[PDB]
Formats: sequence, structure tokens, C-alpha cells
Amino acid sequence: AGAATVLLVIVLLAGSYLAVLAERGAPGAQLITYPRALWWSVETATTVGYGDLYPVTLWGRCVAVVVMVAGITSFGLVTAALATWFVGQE
Amino acid sequence: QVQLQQPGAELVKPGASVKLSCKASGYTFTSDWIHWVKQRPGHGLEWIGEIIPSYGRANYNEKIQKKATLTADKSSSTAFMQLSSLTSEDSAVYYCARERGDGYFAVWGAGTTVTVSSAKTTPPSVYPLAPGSAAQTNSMVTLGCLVKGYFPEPVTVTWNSGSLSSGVHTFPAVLQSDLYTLSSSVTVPSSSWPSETVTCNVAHPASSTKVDKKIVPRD
Amino acid sequence: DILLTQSPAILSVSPGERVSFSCRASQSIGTDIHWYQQRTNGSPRLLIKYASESISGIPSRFSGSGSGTDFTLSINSVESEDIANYYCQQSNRWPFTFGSGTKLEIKRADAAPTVSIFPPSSEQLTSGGASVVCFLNNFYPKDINVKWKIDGSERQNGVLNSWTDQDSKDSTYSMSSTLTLTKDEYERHNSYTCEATHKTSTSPIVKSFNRN
Ligand SMILES: [K+]
Ligand SMILES: [K+]
Repeated sequence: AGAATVLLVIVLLAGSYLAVLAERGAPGAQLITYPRALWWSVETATTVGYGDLYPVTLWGRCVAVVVMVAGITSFGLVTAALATWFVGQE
Repeated sequence: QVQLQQPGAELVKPGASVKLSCKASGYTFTSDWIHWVKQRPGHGLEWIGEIIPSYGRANYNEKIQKKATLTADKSSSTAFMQLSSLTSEDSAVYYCARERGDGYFAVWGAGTTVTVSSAKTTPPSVYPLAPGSAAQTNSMVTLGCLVKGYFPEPVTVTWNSGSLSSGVHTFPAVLQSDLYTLSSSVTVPSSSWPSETVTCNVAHPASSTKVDKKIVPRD
Repeated sequence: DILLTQSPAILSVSPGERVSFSCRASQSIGTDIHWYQQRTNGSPRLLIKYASESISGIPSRFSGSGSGTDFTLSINSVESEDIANYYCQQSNRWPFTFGSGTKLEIKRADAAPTVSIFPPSSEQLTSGGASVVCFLNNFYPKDINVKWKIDGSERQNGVLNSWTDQDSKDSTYSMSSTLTLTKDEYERHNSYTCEATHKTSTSPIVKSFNRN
């Protein structure tokens, strides 16, 4: 299962690219460079909620949903595991 | 080596349309965006639009009137900007630049001067300029060369294929009855001339004509 | 869309001095501001990115500062090669935008013009043309007046002048006066002079030449 630790990075990266592709062209979109785009992913998948970056495009919100479903699920497994791996040492 | 190659010039008659180009080289990624910036003489830079070749999507500046249509060609690494139905207003220099998707333009094209006129292309006439017979000379000497009767801009005057660069002034052209005229100048030590050959390479993109003209002393 | 205000439009500084160009955003943009240099007839050139981050191939003379809505591009010890137009550009919100521009301008020591008159070329005459050129080179201030005399008489017709922007080699200026007649009109006048009146000398600098 600890291979999700990849599904995430796949998602995160896909989320980045698509988010920008999606967002640019919309006047006032702050998600228009690939780096921020990544932090946005990470941000989203974890759902830390700093609210520093988010989509405005009808479409960008879609990439958001995908990053949420895929990323939350995904990131959820990476933790489930890391929780176990600790239960052992202790 | 030079990364973005743009055609020096392109003439266009009002109502007509030209498709500018920009061929890339060097590093390329799927995160690359090619932008186009308009610049009228005297005024500053104006973003026109952008495109992502590794996908093909393009967005344009909504403030200005849309007179362009961007396209790219993955294989040849060439981006194309189609400007339609032009007017005097559309005449200016257009640069293409490469943006790594991180927000800034790292490298830019030499830009294509575009002129929207009814006038006809005319290669320039390059006459020499050596001191008059009675010109007492000093530690240095000034030679030059006249470039007139050409249209449209621009032209590039180099000295000795570019090896002679220190001491050169190329005055801004002046328009008169549909023909441009400008003069470049070069100063070298009095000694170095005319023993050491001094030529002014003059290039005019709008006519694919480059000419050399040696500057030797008058008879 | 974000507005980049660049003021003043022109900056006059003395050599070796420190100069500061300022760019103000219509709204907070963090540090997503970038600087470009553009010399007369050149293309833009990235100077500083993200407000402070340096760039390889750029003098350590150049630096940036600021965040939010107020940004400054600096130059320590300006110099002729620095004479250009500076622009700021932001990538905070779409679509990217540009500053109006700020022309740097160095003020040097007064220099007298180097006048040089030139007879039209035969190659040209051979085509019924006669262009007598004159060069007023490397002077400063840029204010200068040139006069044409034919056989001792002042000429005003057929004379086209051309001035160059400040030079990035020595912070000076240069002009090109061009009197153009027909071979005919040229074939019937002895000498042609070209006088230069410049703040460096009360009496004018002249250069003449007779057709024979
Ligand atoms: K939460
Ligand atoms: K929040």
C-alpha cells in the first residue's frame, strides 16, 4: 500500500500542471505558475487550509476536486501506513 | 547560442495579415509558455498573449483588441502569431519570449519590426564617407557611410562584420516621401587608416539584402 | 488587472552615484515582481527576478528590494553602459503586466562636439544625387545647433537632422545633419560649410569643403 506515497506525487504533480493550464486566462487567478501550483496541491491534499491559493476557473475547481478525491484518499493511505510503522517501534 | 529566432522584418498593407514566427532551441519542457509582446516606437512593452505548445492552449490580453491568433508546432519548435487586418496602429516591434511557467521571461527574441504601409519594399543605397581632401587629421579619424532610399525599417549597420564596434554611432532614420535614410559612423586612429581595411556591412531584412562597402580615401 | 506605476519616468544621476527606480503595484503582489533592462534598439533583458533574487551574467551593481506593492531596483555606481529603459513586470495575478518604463540618464562633464563634413560620393552623383553630410559627435549637453552655408550663404532647404539617444559608451550625444541636393544644384556651388554651435564654445565649430 505504501506505493500510494507515489499516487500522491503523481496526483500532486498532475494537479499542478492542470491547475495552471486551467487557471491562466482567468483575470485574477493566483494559480498560474507551476511551483505555487504544487504547494497548492500539497495544501489541498492535506487540506491544511491556509487559503493563500485557490482556483477561480470553472475548470480549475474541477482539477481541485480531482486533486481532493485522489489526493485526500491517497494522502490518507500514506498516513494510515506511517501510523502503523510507528505502532511497531513502540 | 541564441534561443529564439525571429524574422527581422515584415511589411504589410492595411487590411492585410502576416503570420510572424519564433523558432526555439536550447532546453525545452512541457511547462514552457511562449509569450508575445508588442512595442510601438517610443512607448513601452505590451503583453499580447501566451501559448503552451506542449498542449496548444493560448490566452490573449482582453484589454487590447484581439488582432492575433497563436499556434505552435511541436516538432520544429516554432510558435506562430497570426496578426490579421492590420492598420498603422499595428506597426511596431513584436518580441516572443520563453517563460518557464514560473512567471518571468528569461530569454527574448530579437523581435520582428512590422510596418503596415501601402509603400513598396526598397533596398537601401550605401555610399561611402571619407574625409574631404583638405581635412587635416589628428590622433583619430572619422569615416562613415550613407544609407538612403530604403523602406520599411529596419537595417543593421555593422563595421567589419562586427569586429569594429568601439566608436560607432548609427543615427535614427528619418522618413521622407516613403523612403528612410540613416547614417552610421566609425572613428579609428588616424594611423590605422587606410592601411587597415574598414568596411560597413549594411543589412536590410525586408529585402533580404546585405551589402558591404569599403571606405577608402578619396582619389 | 494589476497596474504597475513606474515614476519618475526619467532619472538623472551622476556617474558612480547610486540610483533607485521604483515600481508600485495597484495591489499587494508579494514579491512576484521582475525587472528588465532594454537598451536603445535592444530586446528586454532580465535583471532581477522575484524582486530580489539575482541573475547570472548581471553586474553585482544591480539589486532589488520590496514586497507587496512597493518595489525598488538599484544600481550602485551607475555608468554609461547602464543607460537604458527599465521595466518592472508582475506574475502574481493573471494576466502578467508591465510598468510604463523608466529611462536612466547619466549626467557627465560638458564635452565639445567633433564636427566632420563629408562630400557626396561619386557612386551617388553617378545617380543624380548629392548628399553632403556632417557629423556632430560625442558632445554634452545634448543641446546643440547646426548651420549650413553654401558659398557663404545660409541654407535651410534639404537639410535633415537626426539625433541619437544618450550613448551607453560614454554618456554623450551625437547628431547627423544631411543636406541633400541634386547633382545639378550641387554642380553649381563652390564650397559647403557646416557650423556647430555648442555650450562648450561661444564661437561655432565649422567644417567646409570646395567641390573642386
Ligand atoms: K481540514
Ligand atoms: K482559510
